[PDB]
Amino acid sequence: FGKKKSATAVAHVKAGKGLIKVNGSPITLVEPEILRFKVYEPLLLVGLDKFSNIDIRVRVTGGGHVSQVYAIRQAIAKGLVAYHQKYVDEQSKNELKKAFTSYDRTLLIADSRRPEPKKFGGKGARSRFQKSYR
Amino acid sequence: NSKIFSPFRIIGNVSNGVPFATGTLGSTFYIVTCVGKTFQIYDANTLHLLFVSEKETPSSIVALSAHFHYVYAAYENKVGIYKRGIEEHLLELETDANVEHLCIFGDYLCASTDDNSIFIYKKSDPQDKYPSEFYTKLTVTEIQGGEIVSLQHLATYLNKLTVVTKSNVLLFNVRTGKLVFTSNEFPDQITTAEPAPVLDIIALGTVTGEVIMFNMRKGKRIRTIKIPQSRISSLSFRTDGSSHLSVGTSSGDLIFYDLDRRSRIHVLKNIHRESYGGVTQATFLNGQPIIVTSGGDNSLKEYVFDPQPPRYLRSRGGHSQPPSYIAFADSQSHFMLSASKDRSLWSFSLRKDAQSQEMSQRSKFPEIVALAIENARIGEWENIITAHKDEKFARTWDMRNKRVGRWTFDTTDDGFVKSVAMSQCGNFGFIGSSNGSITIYNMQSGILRKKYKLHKRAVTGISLDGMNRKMVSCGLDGIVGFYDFNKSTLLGKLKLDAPITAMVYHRSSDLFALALDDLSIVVIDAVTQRVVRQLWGHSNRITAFDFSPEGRWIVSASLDSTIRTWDLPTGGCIDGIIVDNVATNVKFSPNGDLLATTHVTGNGICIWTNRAQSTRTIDESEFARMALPSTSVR
Repeated sequence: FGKKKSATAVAHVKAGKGLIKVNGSPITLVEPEILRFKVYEPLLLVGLDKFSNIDIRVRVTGGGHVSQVYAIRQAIAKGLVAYHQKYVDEQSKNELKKAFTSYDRTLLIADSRRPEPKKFGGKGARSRFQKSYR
Repeated sequence: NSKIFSPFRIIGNVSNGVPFATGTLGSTFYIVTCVGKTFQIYDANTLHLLFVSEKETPSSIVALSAHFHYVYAAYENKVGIYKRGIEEHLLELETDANVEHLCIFGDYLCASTDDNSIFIYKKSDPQDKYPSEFYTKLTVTEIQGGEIVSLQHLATYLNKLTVVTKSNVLLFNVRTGKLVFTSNEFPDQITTAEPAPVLDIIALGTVTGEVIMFNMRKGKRIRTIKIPQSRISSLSFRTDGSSHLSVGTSSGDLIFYDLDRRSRIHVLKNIHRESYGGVTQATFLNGQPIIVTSGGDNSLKEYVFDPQPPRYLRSRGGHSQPPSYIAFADSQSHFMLSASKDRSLWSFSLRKDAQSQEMSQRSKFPEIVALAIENARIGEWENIITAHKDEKFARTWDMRNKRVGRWTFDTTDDGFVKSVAMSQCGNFGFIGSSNGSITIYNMQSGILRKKYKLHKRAVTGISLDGMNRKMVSCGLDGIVGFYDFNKSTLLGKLKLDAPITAMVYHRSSDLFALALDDLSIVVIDAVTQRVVRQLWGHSNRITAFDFSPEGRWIVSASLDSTIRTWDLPTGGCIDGIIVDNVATNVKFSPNGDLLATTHVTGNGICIWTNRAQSTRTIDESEFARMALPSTSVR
């Protein structure tokens, strides 16, 4: 349900079991790794109220790599708290939420940044080419 | 005499069992019921409260009759003559006997007494509004007949009063004094009598279920209908074209019989409680297919015949037993929610029309043992929670549709519900268990939100501050629990010296009071989690208590038959009232204007005016011995 700086991650919500697959995989993998956490850290981040739950998982895809990674990010907890009451918490879903966003920036809504704009100049944007007429 | 409270009025009274009267109202009819020492007058076609007698009689009203625009009410050796609830005249019979029966016809007023005398008063001039001059005194000696059961006037019987006794039927000429007729002995005791809509015929009910059509002219039976194993308590003929007869019984049944087809039409089963006399009166309205019924169970019902079995049309009533729990339903002083041991939940209006309505339970639910209501979410979802005797779940109700709600809230620890509460926002319901658990439910979805386990004995009180920050509880273990609502942390515990039986939380001041078995009232600050005051004075078990809206006062009631006012800045009792009828509930109106009390005897709710909206001087035996408000007010 959440897109990230030219990327976009979709949310799956309806109670089930373990193995929450991202794309069509398993937030065990998610191999653009290094910072492979911050993904498993939404679920881990559940460290504030829940321990893992027993629910669902969906696929992302847009822009490029770390973009996507950051997208699947919100994607998750931006879908634990899912309305609710069949998804979030049948009452006071600020349970997670305010907790899963008292140290967040992914589920903590998205960033007002997004690529565009250049210039009749050099590279463009602001970096206008280097000229030194004599 | 009290410095704070002065009696205003009583709410929720409709009928007490005295057979209601019917009179003429322009084109429509009016119904006169008895409330005790007061009568009330309703429209027969709407059941709108038209009048209430402005001044209480010295003793309980025993008999009611209506004649045109005048109401005749019997009590002691007297007959009061009223118009528009206002006494226009008082007849004091020259006797120490009590009036039992009345009959008004022609220029005459006939009032029989419990020594078988019949006092006859007469109009001086036929165009007088009512009889006022004593004319004569008839007597039915035991050889002439038995104990007088009823006085009736048959159509076209000029100057002739029909006096039906337990054993026979007499006919007196009240002008000449002559006993012109006396029937043969009746074998079985006559309990009821009713003029038939045809010449010379009177219907007589017996202790055995027999209705006898008797011809006064020829002095013989014409017809005898048997109602198996019933005791007849009322008779009335339908007069809209259908030759039907209604027979009320002491068991609370109303039987409809076709006189022409000689068959039982129908029977309304248990429309009035048998333990309160069953059907004490049932009357077809003249020219209408409508029958009005009543009993001693504080209800007045109306049944119709559509152009087929009779169909419930409308009714008015209150509790048949004293209210056990009450609450103001709103901040506009519109409704009060009230529960009684008669297993009913009612909403009573505080306004002039005295409207009321029982909460639909669509054999009743067990008696309510705890009640909570919040007006915030009215219409949106359930806003009432009730605990029921020996049940492990609380029920919910909807104030908008005056009906039971969708959810039941289980204790989860196999205990009974002993306390209930609600958030001010109306989002949450709180349930306290006899096993110690506290459960928090979502009023919108019915889902269990949170569960706490601190108490090891019954939780007798629960509440939450207006900002939903801190939750407080009390129990028979003498523990006061303080919890964080947003998390589930135990914020603290207090251990009091006695079992705690009840809690009242004051949301605008964040103080809450507790009633203890040691007869004290403990006041605690929820913010500091400390006891700030302790009130000593009552000599018996505390029944109820409440905060004055400002937070300055606490008013309390007890088995000691007192109602006391406590000033919190000093902790001293600044006013005390001694009642002859123990108060079981005391509640302040949301605005400081009124005080509602419920008592051990009486079906209604007493309203008091807080005329102190005062000194801080202590009291002792300077308490006022005040009587409850008059039923004649408003």
